[PDB]
Amino acid sequence: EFALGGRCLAFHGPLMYEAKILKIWDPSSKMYTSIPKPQKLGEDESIPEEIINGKCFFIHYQGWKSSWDEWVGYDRIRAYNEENIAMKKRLANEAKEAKKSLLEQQKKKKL
Amino acid sequence: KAKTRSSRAGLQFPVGRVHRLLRKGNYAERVGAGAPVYLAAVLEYLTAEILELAGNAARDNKKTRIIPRHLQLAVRNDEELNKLLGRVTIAQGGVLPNIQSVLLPK
Amino acid sequence: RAKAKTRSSRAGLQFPVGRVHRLLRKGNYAERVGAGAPVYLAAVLEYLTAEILELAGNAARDNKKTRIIPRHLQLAVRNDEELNKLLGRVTIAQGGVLPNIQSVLLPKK
Amino acid sequence: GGVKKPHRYRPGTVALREIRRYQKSTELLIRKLPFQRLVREIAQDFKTDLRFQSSAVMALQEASEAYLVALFEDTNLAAIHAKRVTIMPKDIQLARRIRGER
Amino acid sequence: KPHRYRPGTVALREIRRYQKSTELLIRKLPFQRLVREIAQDFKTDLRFQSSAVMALQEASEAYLVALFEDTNLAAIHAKRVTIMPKDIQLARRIRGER
Amino acid sequence: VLRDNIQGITKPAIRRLARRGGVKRISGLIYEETRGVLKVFLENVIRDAVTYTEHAKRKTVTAMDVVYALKRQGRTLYGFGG
Amino acid sequence: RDNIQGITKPAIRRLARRGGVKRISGLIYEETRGVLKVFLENVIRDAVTYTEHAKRKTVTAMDVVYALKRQGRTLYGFGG
Amino acid sequence: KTRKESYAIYVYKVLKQVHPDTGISSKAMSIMNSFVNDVFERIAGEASRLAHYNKRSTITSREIQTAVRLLLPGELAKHAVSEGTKAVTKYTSAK
Amino acid sequence: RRKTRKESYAIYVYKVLKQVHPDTGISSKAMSIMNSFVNDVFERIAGEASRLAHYNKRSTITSREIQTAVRLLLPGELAKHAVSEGTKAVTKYTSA
DNA sequence: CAATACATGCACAGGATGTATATATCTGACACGTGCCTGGAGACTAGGGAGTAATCCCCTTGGCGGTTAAAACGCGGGGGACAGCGCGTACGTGCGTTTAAGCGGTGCTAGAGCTGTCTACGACCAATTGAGCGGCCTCGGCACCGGGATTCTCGATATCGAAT
DNA sequence: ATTCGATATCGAGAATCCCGGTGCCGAGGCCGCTCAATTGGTCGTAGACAGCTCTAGCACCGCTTAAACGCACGTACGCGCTGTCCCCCGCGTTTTAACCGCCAAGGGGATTACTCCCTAGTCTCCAGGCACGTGTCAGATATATACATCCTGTGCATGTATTG
Repeated sequence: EFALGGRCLAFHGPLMYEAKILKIWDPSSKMYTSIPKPQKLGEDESIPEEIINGKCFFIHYQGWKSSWDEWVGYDRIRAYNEENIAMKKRLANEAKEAKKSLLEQQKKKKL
Repeated sequence: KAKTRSSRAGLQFPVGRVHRLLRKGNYAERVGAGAPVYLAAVLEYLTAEILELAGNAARDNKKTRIIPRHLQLAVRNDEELNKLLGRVTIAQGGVLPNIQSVLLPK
Repeated sequence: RAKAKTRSSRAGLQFPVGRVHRLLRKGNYAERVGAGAPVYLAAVLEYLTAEILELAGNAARDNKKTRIIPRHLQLAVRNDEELNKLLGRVTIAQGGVLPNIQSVLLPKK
Repeated sequence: GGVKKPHRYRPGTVALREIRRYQKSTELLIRKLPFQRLVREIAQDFKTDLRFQSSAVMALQEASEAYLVALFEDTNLAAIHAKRVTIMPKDIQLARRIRGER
Repeated sequence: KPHRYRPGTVALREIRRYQKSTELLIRKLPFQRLVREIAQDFKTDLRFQSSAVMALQEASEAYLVALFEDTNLAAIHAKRVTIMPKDIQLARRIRGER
Repeated sequence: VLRDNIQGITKPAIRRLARRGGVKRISGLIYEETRGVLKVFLENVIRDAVTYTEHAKRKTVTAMDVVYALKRQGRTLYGFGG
Repeated sequence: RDNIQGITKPAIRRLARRGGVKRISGLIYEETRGVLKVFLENVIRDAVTYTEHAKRKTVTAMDVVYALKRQGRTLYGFGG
Repeated sequence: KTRKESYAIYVYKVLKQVHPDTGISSKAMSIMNSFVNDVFERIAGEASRLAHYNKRSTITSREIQTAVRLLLPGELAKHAVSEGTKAVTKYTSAK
Repeated sequence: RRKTRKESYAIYVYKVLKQVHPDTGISSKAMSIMNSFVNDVFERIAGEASRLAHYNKRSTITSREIQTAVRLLLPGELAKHAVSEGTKAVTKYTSA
């Protein structure tokens, strides 16, 4: 499932990325729980309305800075389990094939 | 009423202690009267130049109190002190802000 | 009055202790100089001269010579690294340099 | 389609930036405690159980930095001498050679 | 065809010649005229003892042979055998007189 | 008896000392032999300092003796007494 | 005057050959003469200053090695 | 003794003579004190030398004029000789 | 006239040469080199001795600060041998 | 042969990002007031180092003739210097993790620092003498010279490895 | 099997090493002088030693967060190689002044003598500099914006390569 501070795999464009769940949002209470305790959204804090009706998680991408931290719903978030890790490997292979097609088209462009 | 030798010489550096440092500081068994006067005079001259260059550095760094960074800029920007005191390293000075030209980006 | 005996022979030395004591006093290093200080000073001068002279003698011997030339002195002082920091910033007249060649300056095959 | 790409600078921009940062700095660049451990371990075979003033060890600290940084500009000059920007162990060997302590 | 050594063999031979030797490698009267003309600006009508110009001779040759050893090291540094001036401006700069 | 602190001159500190000097790129084997360079410089400095120390019948190394020894060897320091 | 060129090119070559240099650039000679001469006014300026200290206006080899003693380089066998 | 002797107020007053608005740091002030002590040692040691070096044995103004033109680089020198000569001229005029 | 005495260590250098080499000769220029040597190293060690006596606020040159200084200048090889024969020379001097 | 799209090289928008700039605030080292005590200044004496006249001599300066080793100029050519290129790897840069340096608090003590004593010890001065230094005079190690050997160099012909 | 390049050796040339020969002038020993080392005694005083104080240096500990370490990707230098040019070594001839040496002259370095100006030394006085205490503003620290500026894409000015 989803836990505060636990691993998760998330969409970002077409690809899968690992993230930490720092906050858990409940749409009914207009509230989220955080890690160093329920609290509402702050003055500068907001969630996009496309997901704010579903259960959101504020997540931090591993290997990337806090400017990439964002709220994601169940559409964009999945639990860290072997099925999600395997399809993460699959989409990494898709990105590898896209990079290989990039190499092929640039080497045909050179010719 | 006893007047000091510095006011006789028109200096702020003291002739008395530098005569005493000539005497007990074991440089010569006999020292004349004018030698500490001349000695204090040249010490005043060099101190005035290093302090005036430090004051220029403090104005350029827009600080109203002398810091040894200002002293380092004073001693290193002046090339004459740079072989007077290039032998000398001072406390909390840092280095000159110099970059060699080949290290610059093209 | 007893027979005059030199301080160097009293201390078993050859450099003159009375003379170097006079150089200490008249050289204006202090108003007071201890008694054994010129003795020890003469002794360490003897030691330095002993090593530099025996090295000059070896420099004369492998050069098939019997008189000490300043070239022998320069070779003696440059062959020893400890004397080389002692005399490194010092220059010897008619001394020359050590015969040395760096590696790539040699011809190759 | 458009995949992200980070804000990594070219190798050298971060370099020169911290060069300008550090050539304005005046503090000590070695941590006090390890270099104090150096001073205390070196002063063992000379004599045991020494004590050192807290001003003494930091005088050693800043003096050693002055010697090393002064070695480092002419190390930079020796590296530029071979038309290089990388310094090498040969550069400081030559520096200590031409100063006359090698 | 007359016998001719390759460039450098004679050079190393008289490396050996001027290294085992100790005599003084500048012609004495040109150096004396140098010393007179360069002491002329400090003081007019100045007289020099013969041992004095001998001392300047020995000190100058010692200074230049040390500087030229340093030159050969800074030249062999940059994968080279031939020296250039830029070698010796760096050699003087690192020794701290520029 | 303290032992194996020679690695205490850490790798980024040697880098930082270099970057004050104005260099750009550092070779990999610089660090350990520059630690040896610090070792030889610190040992002769500390030898002169402990010699000055034990002449004064002292068991404490003074900063005074430090700047004293630096005045001796040609690497003198300012700001700690003359 | 002309005597700065009196330090001739084969003489500088001889100094290089005692210095262990195999090949010498053509631009070595004139700026090497400059390095030589600047060393000369430094040393002989110290030596002459010693000379008119002594109420003297001829110079001695003793004053020369004395000026070297100041500049840092020590010469032996010329007195002192 | 407990009394420790340094050029604190003197360099402070010549600073006020130059800049009567500028402060000074204490460790910068120790920089100044050690610096004037060191240059004093150099000038006095060479003056004692070149006094010994012509078989003289007294310390007067002429040899220290010689040594201040000798040690200090030229630019500082001629001005130091000028100010020292006018200072000793003032001293002998005021007796 | 009869000229004044010039200070030199020539006869002592000759006789210590005979002690280390009973058959080896000496040239005059090398001997002047040696005199400049002994004067220079004596001035170095005596200046270090006078300073290091002054530096700890002492007004008396003794054997202790000069054994300290000889060890300051002369390196190890030139050290323990020098200090050892110096102390035995001092003890045999005070014994007599 | 012209065009035009393509490729390659500046111009610029724009987002990160780290650093300079503005403002509050506090805080602790700078500076200023005080007491004092010790070191600088006033006055007088001794005497001795030093400035000045003399002199002489010796050691430096100037010039003039010969000779020759060295400097200068020049031709050639072959070896480096220097430019370019490619490939690998080695740190450069950046993000996450450990950890250990850094600040504050605490104590304790060993060793630096100041005071009194007094006794060993160096400073100073008369005698004197023996070592040490100025002069002289032979001689043999050594400088210079010449001929044979040795070692090094360099370039013209056999012989093995490599490519085809 | 054939050709070619690197090395391998022989021989000529040539620079230096080593062996006699011959003359030479610094060097080591003798002699004479002379003055600083030595003996001896005293007298002040400086450092060794004992003892007391108190200060910062050592040691520990507990929380921090800046940094150390490590690792992963990347790309730009390090260097190995090659081509080409030009610059300096090598050798020869011509010149030229360096060197020896010889003599004339005189300029000032060195020494002696004198006489005196200044300075070490001593006593007394007094005030200036330093240890100490405080209050207080220059600058450190933190926080929020502004802006250079770095990197990169993308978009247009221009070479150019292919095509109609």
